[PDB]
Amino acid sequence: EREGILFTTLEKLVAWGRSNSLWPATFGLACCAIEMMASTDAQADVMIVAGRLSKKMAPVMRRVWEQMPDPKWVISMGACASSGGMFNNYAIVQNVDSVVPVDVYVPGCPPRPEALIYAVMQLQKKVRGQAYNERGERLPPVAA
Amino acid sequence: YPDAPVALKPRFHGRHVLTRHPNGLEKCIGCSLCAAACPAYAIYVEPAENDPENPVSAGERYAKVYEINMLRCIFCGLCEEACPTGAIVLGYDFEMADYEYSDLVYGKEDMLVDVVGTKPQRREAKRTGKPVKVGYVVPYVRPELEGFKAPTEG
Amino acid sequence: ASSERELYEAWVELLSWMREYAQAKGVRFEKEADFPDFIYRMERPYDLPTTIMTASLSDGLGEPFLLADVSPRHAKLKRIGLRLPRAHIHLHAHYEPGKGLVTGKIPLTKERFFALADRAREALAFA
Amino acid sequence: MVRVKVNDRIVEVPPGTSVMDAVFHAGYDVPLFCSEKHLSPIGACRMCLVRIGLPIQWQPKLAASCVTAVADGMVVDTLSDVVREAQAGMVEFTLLNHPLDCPTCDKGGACELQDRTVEYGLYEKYELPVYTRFEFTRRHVDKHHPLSPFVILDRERCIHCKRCVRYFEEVPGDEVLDFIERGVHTFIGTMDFGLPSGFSGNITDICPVGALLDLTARFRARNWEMEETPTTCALCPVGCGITADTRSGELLRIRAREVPEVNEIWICDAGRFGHEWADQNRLKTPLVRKEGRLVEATWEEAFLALKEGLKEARGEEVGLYLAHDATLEEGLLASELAKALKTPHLDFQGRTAAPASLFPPASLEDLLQADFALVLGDPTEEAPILHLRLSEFVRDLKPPHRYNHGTPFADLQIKERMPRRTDKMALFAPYRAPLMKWAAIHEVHRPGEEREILLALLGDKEGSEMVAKAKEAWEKAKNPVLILGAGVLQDTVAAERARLLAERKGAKVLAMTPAANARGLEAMGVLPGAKGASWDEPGALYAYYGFVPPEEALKGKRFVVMHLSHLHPLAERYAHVVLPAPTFYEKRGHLVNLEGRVLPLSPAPIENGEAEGALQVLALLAEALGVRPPFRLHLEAQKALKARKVPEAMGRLSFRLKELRPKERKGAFYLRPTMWKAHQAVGKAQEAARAELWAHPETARAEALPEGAQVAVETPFGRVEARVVHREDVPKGHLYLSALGPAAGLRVEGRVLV
Amino acid sequence: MRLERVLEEARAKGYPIEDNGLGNLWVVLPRERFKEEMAHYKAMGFNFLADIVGLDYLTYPDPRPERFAVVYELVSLPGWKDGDGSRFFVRVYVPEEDPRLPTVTDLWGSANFLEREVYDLFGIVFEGHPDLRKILTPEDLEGHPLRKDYPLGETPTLFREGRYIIPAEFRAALTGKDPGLTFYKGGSRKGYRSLW
Ligand code: SF4
Ligand code: SF4
Ligand code: SF4
Ligand code: SF4
Ligand code: SF4
Ligand code: SF4
Ligand code: FES
Ligand SMILES: [Ca+2]
Ligand SMILES: [Mg+2]
Ligand SMILES: [Mg+2]
Ligand SMILES: [Mg+2]
Repeated sequence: EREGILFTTLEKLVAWGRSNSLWPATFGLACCAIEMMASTDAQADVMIVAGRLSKKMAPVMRRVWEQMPDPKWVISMGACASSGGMFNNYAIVQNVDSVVPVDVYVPGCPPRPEALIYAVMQLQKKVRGQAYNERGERLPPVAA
Repeated sequence: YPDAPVALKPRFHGRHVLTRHPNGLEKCIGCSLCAAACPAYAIYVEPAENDPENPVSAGERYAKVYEINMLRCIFCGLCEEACPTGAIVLGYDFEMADYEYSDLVYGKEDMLVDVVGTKPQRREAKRTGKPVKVGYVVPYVRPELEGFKAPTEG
Repeated sequence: ASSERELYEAWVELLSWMREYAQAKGVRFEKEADFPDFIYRMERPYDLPTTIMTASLSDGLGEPFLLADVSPRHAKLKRIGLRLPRAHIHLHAHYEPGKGLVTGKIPLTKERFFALADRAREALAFA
Repeated sequence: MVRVKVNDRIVEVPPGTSVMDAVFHAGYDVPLFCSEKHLSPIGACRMCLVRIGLPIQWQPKLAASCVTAVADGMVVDTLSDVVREAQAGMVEFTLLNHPLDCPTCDKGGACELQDRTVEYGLYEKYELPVYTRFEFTRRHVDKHHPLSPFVILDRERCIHCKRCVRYFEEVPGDEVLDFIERGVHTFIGTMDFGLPSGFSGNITDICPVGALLDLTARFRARNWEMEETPTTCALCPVGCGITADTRSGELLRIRAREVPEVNEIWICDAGRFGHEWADQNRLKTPLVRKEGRLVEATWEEAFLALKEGLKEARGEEVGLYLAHDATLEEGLLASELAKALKTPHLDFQGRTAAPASLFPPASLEDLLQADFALVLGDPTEEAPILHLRLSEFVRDLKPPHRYNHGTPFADLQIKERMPRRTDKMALFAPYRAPLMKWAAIHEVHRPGEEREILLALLGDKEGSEMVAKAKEAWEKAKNPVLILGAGVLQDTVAAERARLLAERKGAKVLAMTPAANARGLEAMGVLPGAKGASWDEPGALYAYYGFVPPEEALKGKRFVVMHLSHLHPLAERYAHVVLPAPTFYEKRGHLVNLEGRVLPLSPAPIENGEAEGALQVLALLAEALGVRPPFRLHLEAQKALKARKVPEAMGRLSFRLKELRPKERKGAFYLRPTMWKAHQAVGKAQEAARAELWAHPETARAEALPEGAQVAVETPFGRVEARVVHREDVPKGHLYLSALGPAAGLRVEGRVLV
Repeated sequence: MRLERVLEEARAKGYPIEDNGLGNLWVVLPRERFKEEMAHYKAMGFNFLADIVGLDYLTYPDPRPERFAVVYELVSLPGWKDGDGSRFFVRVYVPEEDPRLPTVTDLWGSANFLEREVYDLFGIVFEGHPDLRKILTPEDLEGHPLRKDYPLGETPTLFREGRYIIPAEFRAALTGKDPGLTFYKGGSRKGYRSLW
């Protein structure tokens, strides 16, 4: 019954559930950390990565991510997390995805507070299993 | 406050727009000079020869491929500054997070002036049949963004 | 004066003749260059009737037997220019008030023009 | 040596030195348009003006440094307000009538004018700065006009630096471009339409601006956006020096890399404009035969299907056959493999009847210092850049002194319009050869009929008046050189007598072989054993091929492996395993020059697909047949070359070889050595690498062959289509076929179907 | 003031005074005389040690004494005892094949972290520093990043259709020892400065 209307219509709800029960665990680094403390001011699933992820700091974010409830989502905030950004060199991980599965990327440097709002609003339509890619496919509610 | 539109200033650094002249030709003559000044190596330009009978732009040279990797971009406008035509100009759209990395490289058709909204915004308004709402307002649209139709009751 | 405006009004007309002849004698008309003051006009205003500064009548091999230019907007001593390439013949047409497009003193008509271009086609044309 | 003081710096320098190269040798510097390397220096652009004292008595006017010889104890001022003020005025005068297309101009950031303008322009006289004083209508004229399928002229852009016209007369010697009306109305133009010279592309690199531009690559990318790859051309034996320009795994442009020791800064047209084939249709996946057809497989499904076809194989029926451009490494391995694997079926696609290593390689610089040139064959077609040397040679131009900045920008040695000597060369080629112009002693013979001319020159028979005139000059010759190519190297009889002529006299040789690395592959022992199975003779039963062979050498065979880079029709119908290989533009390794030099081959960032080098693929064929290969990657293969004692890059490897494997030549068709290779016939080089059949107007029309008509021609090397040509310089009864391969200089049975 | 007594001394004893017109001036001490004469400076009244910069000249167009060099910056804070506000740089070149250079941790406390960084990013040792441990680069980084012969390590930036860019092969910008895209460079492209 894994793919039978019973179980199906069920997880549809559970998903729609943990959709509005999203508890954000910001993991700020540099300049992006400051822009987000301008959006939060006005046991966690969903961590937000804001800034340049250093290669020294990389293994740390891994642990923090692992030890986490199992239904989870990673948001990649700004240019430095989403890819190497403008720092295309040794010191910096070129895309946080290199270390943890990302569910949503948000451009900007740093992206406006209200952008990060759309970022999560999107992560919503995604855990609902109601979001598609440019290729017209349906996206899996969670990276794993 | 995704219920009350964000008021941004006229100089604001948003999603690049590629403008046209009155005539309807594009302003861009594929010179790859924007790409040149860019600190991030975020612009790729392939040039093509205009067809005299059916012209893209006023030169002998237009831009066959134009592509900006927004995940690399920093929004410095260094590009709009390098441009000799006034083609590439940062715009107002900011609502533009998305799911697959390679879905974040915009294209010519993604940044022309006539286009309202960002990839996500227009893609969702596709499978939905509900017109696009931009989450902002501005006092006025810059002299530079001639043509750009934006929600600016001010 | 406003003669500057009326000059371009004639520059388009010359172009029209050229395009006419080109299809009528079945020979290549070619846009040779657009005004730089238009490609680099950024947000600046622009109201000249077209965008073509250098126009030509080329042949089978693409070599020009007739050339035509008109001075850019922001340029001094403005005139339109007819040049028959290899035969050292240059021409300078200005615009007189109440008279027309003149070459010093002679009216540069559609008639007189066609003569020049035919004469030039028969002679200069390589193929 | 003369003691000159440039600015504050004093410098030694030989007597025949320009004040320009004087000032550049010192460190300092100056504007620079009209003047070029290896071109006659003139003072036309008038930008290199300097101030001169010959005390402290300063001369009253400024001197063009490019056409002024240094006097002893001279003083050169390049910094004074007087100079700069002038310099910035010369910039100003140039840009006066210039176009304004910079952004939209293929002359990217690689534009001498652009650059110099910002280097010396806009004087700082000591309020808003005045960018442009000129405010009138500019020089509108002919624009964006293709001269050829390869070149596009922009008359507006031209700044009249006399470079191109100057180059055409001097270097190749084909006056196909020149100035037209006078004064401010003057422009560049042609009446020779085609742009007929086989060295036309070089103007593209000399032109200081974007008037003359390589059209093969119009509007691909900006100059800084290219990924330049310094390598060597392996289309022919001269082994020039190019730089391959790419962007996103595709081949954009070919320019010449400066390498004085060999091609100076010049490159021939087939090498520069024939590159669109490596870009395009390509084998990317290994194919293996299933149902009498080929299908997509893996190196897995391939390495297995390959063990299968070789399981019941005797280690003597194994035939190793390299391409004419196999790297020095690819050949060392094919030797060792065929060594351990006891076999005599080891040959290379180009290999000639007579080992090119028969004759002592002569420095390309020795030709300049020689006294006479005895030439058999057409240096233009066989080894193109030799034509550009013989040009220098013929003018008594001898190697320039080298300065701190390298090759002089202003050699007072090269005078403009130098009168050429007709008494320094002799030419003997089966047709009205291009260079027969600079050789008074010139005669047209019949194909393979050189075996007799050679006997004559030695002194054992009588020859035509000319042949005797020649023999006479060679005797009196103090230090001549001997240039020879096709029929000479492709005929045991003749070639042998040749070696003699130049063995008695203490003279070196240039062998224009039909295989690019012939001289190097021979040096690795990549010639067949006593057996006999050679690159065109079907003897093997199980064999490897690094090229497409004649149809007759595959038939009846049991197992065939084709290591191609494109899928040939012959291979898809006769082959059992097809493995994807890289062009030469994308190989790493070394080569051996026609002059015995060794040049580096770098790998361009082009789209290799899922292809692997013959370096690797060979070792895979070594396992499938027993003993493991001694070579793996390139890093290690290099030690095995350093073990044979082959000198490093740029050095020369002495290696002579005494032995010759003859063959009877069935005179019906002559395969005429040509510049363009046959696999280049793509895109723009579509007609310039089309084959063509030559015949004498009588016999021509005597066998039903109109002037300009396409014609099916069948040959032991395959079925080509060609346009026929009337040429009176062609012996009656014989038909010259444009041999666009290393199959050049052969005599072959063939017919023409209707 | 207190710097005059410095220059009047170096002049006397073979120390080269380096001077750009812009407002800084160096004094290059040899290897050995550095340790001691550097202490001489503290006593003279030099309390503050503003910075300490490592320089690798490998890819520099003109030749220099030895491959590496370190610069120190000395000061007299103008809000303390009597301190005049003398400031300057002191530089020393350092062999490539022998990256050792005595510490000044005896004299200045700021020199601690600062010396550590010069050692992390360039391979320069400091004889007697409390603990020469990596400061900035991750623990398992092989080698010394800020020196010329250590790659920046760039990734090709990516777009659609397998169109990619290699920053290294892309930069229109020149590197000083770089010849340029045309034959040669000269005039303002070998250096430019206005005359105020
Ligand atoms: S993306 Fe921009 S704002 Fe965010 S950490 Fe990087 S540099 Fe700072
Ligand atoms: S905004 Fe800056 S980072 Fe983005 S494309 Fe323009 S120049 Fe590059
Ligand atoms: S700088 Fe302007 S005109 Fe040039 S390619 Fe970029 S957008 Fe197009
Ligand atoms: S030739 Fe040089 S100066 Fe003239 S438009 Fe082209 S790049 Fe600019
Ligand atoms: S076309 Fe080029 S090489 Fe020829 S004269 Fe003009 S600028 Fe010089
Ligand atoms: S002469 Fe030979 S090596 Fe030189 S460019 Fe031409 S084909 Fe290539
Ligand atoms: S005059 Fe043109 S370089 Fe000397
Ligand atoms: Ca034309
Ligand atoms: Mg054209
Ligand atoms: Mg190509
Ligand atoms: Mg170390």
